[PDB]
Amino acid sequence: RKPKTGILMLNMGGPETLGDVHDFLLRLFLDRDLMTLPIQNKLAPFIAKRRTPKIQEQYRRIGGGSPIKIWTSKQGEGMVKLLDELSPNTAPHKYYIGFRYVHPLTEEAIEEMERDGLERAIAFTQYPQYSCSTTGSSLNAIYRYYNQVGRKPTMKWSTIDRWPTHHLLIQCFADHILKELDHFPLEKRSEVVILFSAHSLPMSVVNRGDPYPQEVSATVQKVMERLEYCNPYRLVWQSKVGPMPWLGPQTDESIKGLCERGRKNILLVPIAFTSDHIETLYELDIEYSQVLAKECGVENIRRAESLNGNPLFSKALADLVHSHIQSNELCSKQLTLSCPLCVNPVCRETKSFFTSQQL
Amino acid sequence: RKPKTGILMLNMGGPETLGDVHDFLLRLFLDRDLMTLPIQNKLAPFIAKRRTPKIQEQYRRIGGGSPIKIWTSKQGEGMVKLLDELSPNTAPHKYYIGFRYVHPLTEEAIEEMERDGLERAIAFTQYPQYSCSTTGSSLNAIYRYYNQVGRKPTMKWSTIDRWPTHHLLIQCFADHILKELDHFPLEKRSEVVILFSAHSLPMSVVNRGDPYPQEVSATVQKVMERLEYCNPYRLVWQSKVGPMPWLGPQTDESIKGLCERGRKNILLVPIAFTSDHIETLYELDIEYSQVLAKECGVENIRRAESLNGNPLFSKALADLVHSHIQSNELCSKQLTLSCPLCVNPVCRETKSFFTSQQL
Ligand SMILES: C[C@H](CCC(=O)O)[C@H]1CC[C@H]2[C@@H]3[C@H](O)C[C@@H]4C[C@H](O)CC[C@]4(C)[C@H]3C[C@H](O)[C@]12C
Ligand SMILES: C[C@H](CCC(=O)O)[C@H]1CC[C@H]2[C@@H]3[C@H](O)C[C@@H]4C[C@H](O)CC[C@]4(C)[C@H]3C[C@H](O)[C@]12C
Ligand SMILES: C[C@H](CCC(=O)O)[C@H]1CC[C@H]2[C@@H]3[C@H](O)C[C@@H]4C[C@H](O)CC[C@]4(C)[C@H]3C[C@H](O)[C@]12C
Ligand SMILES: C[C@H](CCC(=O)O)[C@H]1CC[C@H]2[C@@H]3[C@H](O)C[C@@H]4C[C@H](O)CC[C@]4(C)[C@H]3C[C@H](O)[C@]12C
Ligand SMILES: C[C@H](CCC(=O)O)[C@H]1CC[C@H]2[C@@H]3[C@H](O)C[C@@H]4C[C@H](O)CC[C@]4(C)[C@H]3C[C@H](O)[C@]12C
Ligand SMILES: C[C@H](CCC(=O)O)[C@H]1CC[C@H]2[C@@H]3[C@H](O)C[C@@H]4C[C@H](O)CC[C@]4(C)[C@H]3C[C@H](O)[C@]12C
Ligand code: FES
Ligand code: FES
Ligand SMILES: [Cl-]
Ligand SMILES: [Cl-]
Ligand SMILES: [Cl-]
Ligand SMILES: [Cl-]
Ligand SMILES: [Cl-]
Ligand SMILES: [Cl-]
Repeated sequence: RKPKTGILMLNMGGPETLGDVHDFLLRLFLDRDLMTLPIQNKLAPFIAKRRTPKIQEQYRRIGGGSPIKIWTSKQGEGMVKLLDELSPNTAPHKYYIGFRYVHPLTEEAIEEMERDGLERAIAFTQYPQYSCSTTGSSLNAIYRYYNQVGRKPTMKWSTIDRWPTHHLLIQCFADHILKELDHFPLEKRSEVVILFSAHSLPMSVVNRGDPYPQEVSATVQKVMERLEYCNPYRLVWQSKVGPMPWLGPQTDESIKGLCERGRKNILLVPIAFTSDHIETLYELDIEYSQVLAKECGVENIRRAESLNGNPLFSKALADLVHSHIQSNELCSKQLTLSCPLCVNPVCRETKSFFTSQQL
Repeated sequence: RKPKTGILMLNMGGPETLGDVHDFLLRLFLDRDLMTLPIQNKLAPFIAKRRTPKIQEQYRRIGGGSPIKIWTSKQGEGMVKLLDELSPNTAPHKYYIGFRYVHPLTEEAIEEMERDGLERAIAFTQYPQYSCSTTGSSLNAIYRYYNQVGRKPTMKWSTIDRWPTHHLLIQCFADHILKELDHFPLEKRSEVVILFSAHSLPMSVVNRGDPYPQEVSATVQKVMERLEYCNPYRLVWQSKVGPMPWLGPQTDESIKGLCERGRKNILLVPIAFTSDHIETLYELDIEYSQVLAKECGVENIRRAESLNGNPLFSKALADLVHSHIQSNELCSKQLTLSCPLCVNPVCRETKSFFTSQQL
């Protein structure tokens, strides 16, 4: 029987193969929400072309592409199986992938969900911690889709816009941290320093009121409480690019700083994403752990395994959707408050799109 | 009978009268753990002399001085009464006030504690969230004291260096927030926006690895969870001074930003301090709530009552000391990890001072 409930899994996405790099960058540079560039329609295609080689090279170093779709698909399948058993009344559940900058695009997904004639659609962001640059961007895409297509939705919409402290998400993180701690030499386990690492944000974004830093911090505290503060930690930020100021400490400088100060046993913990991608396989594993860590003289540096295919994570996803359905919530209370210094007109339209949904 | 256990309540402190402002500023501009200035011993006296008038005016605007000692004293008395009944084994308990920049100074308190022949001394920071600029500075002063007095402690030392999520602290904040929400016109209660406000930190400090932001963020989440996300919120930062970059968003700009965007019912919540002081009585209440507020036409802006004399907060203090004593902890696990980019030699000696304590 036809699907009744569609769960739209939102993520930025990553190029699956080296050939997809260029268009990935192009869609990025054309996103007005994310960037404001002079003669953007001409620069974007250009900057995309110029940066493609370097980014293709990064992906080549990790196998030739991003595994995000594979992991998202696996998580989505496991989620659905559980949902059908957890919430029979919401008939067959079907997951859809809505990537922001690669296929399948958010728009392509919405089109399919509508074609499937679903009764309800749930915008389920895959970023546990809300950032206007990530989840916000994905939600704006949904609102903009219908606004641009000049048609109203044929399905009842709602969103799970954030879930920084979901108990099962926390357990997965804690479990992966513990098993990785077991991989360190036993004589240095207690000496191990935990560096939670999350993608950074330009200070200009943080200073406008972005909810991200605070939520990421919340996730870290929850994980450490569950670990009973077994090891000391610090929350640091990676992926900064450009000359502008970003939220620090930077993960690379922190790794180097710690080593130079005698803390040569480090456990990196990606805390703001649920699957492997360029951030973990290239930035953390290659440039920081193999090169930087090497030249600084670390003794042991490891990275907790990304959630990926952990069955407990699929359970978390299903639990979130199930609880969302039972509560009848259209969105979090947090989504009803835009950044104090928000200057993007769509943000308010997007929140209204969700808070105003029928039912 | 003579005191057996001494609880040193550490806080920066504030001038009790307008006449105390100058020496307050002088001691502050001379603190290395707080700042590094050229010919500091020469600049400090001068800068203090310069800023005194303006700072005296601020205190005059709130009644003529800081109420920190009054509240600290009251909380300390309540704490002791409870401790004598909670931990009979640790005989009579006595609290001592160790202000960093005003009398009684941390050094004077240590002198009196030694003098009283205590068997045990507990460095109890009154800042729930650890910053090397607050609690760290206070702990360094304890280490420096003995190192400068050329004598080893005659009593056992240990520290409660942080307590950002203590359940009773969280309950106090939630309680004060709820009762303040009751003071808003009923028709606007659910429209109320909560702005948690904490003293900011220069980005140079945040970027070195300061634990503060993440911990304050943890306090915010716990409070909101206890409030069941009844209202939307944002964590913002106040008290920025100077031309350098500080962690934002700024509380003042956020209040103004919210008002300009139609959110004219705001509840300010000081989340990083436990009693009234210049930050609440002057900054938030006068310049932000009285001036700025009407500048943009707010409908209702209120500030949750500081914890001050709340009996439940006294219980929180007592339970923290009780748990600390029973656990036999010398310090948090977190204190065993200095900032990844720490460049202050004393930090490590201070932590060792505590981790190496006999018992
Ligand atoms: C001025 C603008 C910054 C606007 C902002 O604060 O967002 C910046 C952002 C992207 C920049 C462009 C991109 O870095 C791509 C090009 C890089 C070349 O080295 C100079 C021209 C070049 C075409 C840049 C011109 C200018 O510095 C841009 C357009
Ligand atoms: C800074 C911004 C997040 C905050 C915001 O919205 O301004 C983030 C979101 C997507 C990021 C981009 C994407 O991850 C794609 C590229 C990845 C490369 O490793 C760096 C450049 C690269 C082009 C990134 C620049 C910057 O880190 C971006 C643009
Ligand atoms: C890394 C990439 C290309 C630089 C190059 O090779 O010339 C540049 C081009 C556009 C830049 C972005 C835009 O200037 C918009 C943002 C400006 C903010 O000050 C920093 C983040 C910000 C989101 C920039 C991140 C990064 O510097 C980008 C994404
Ligand atoms: C910036 C610093 C905290 C981080 C750091 O250690 O560098 C904080 C801690 C104590 C603060 C100072 C004290 O609160 C005393 C003064 C209070 C006045 O309202 C502003 C200047 C004033 C002189 C403050 C300047 C600055 O905000 C200080 C110096
Ligand atoms: C150069 C030094 C910055 C130290 C550093 O963080 O690297 C800064 C910090 C304190 C500054 C001083 C203080 O702000 C006090 C004075 C303020 C006057 O407006 C200029 C001279 C003045 C005497 C300043 C000179 C210089 O800008 C100082 C000395
Ligand atoms: C606001 C005050 C100026 C006093 C005056 O001359 O009027 C200045 C003088 C010394 C300054 C401090 C010192 O330069 C030391 C720190 C330098 C960091 O980059 C910012 C915080 C930092 C802690 C500064 C805060 C603020 O800019 C201070 C406290
Ligand atoms: S930029 Fe955050 S709500 Fe608009
Ligand atoms: S400045 Fe943080 S431990 Fe030294
Ligand atoms: Cl990727
Ligand atoms: Cl919420
Ligand atoms: Cl809003
Ligand atoms: Cl004060
Ligand atoms: Cl700890
Ligand atoms: Cl250390």
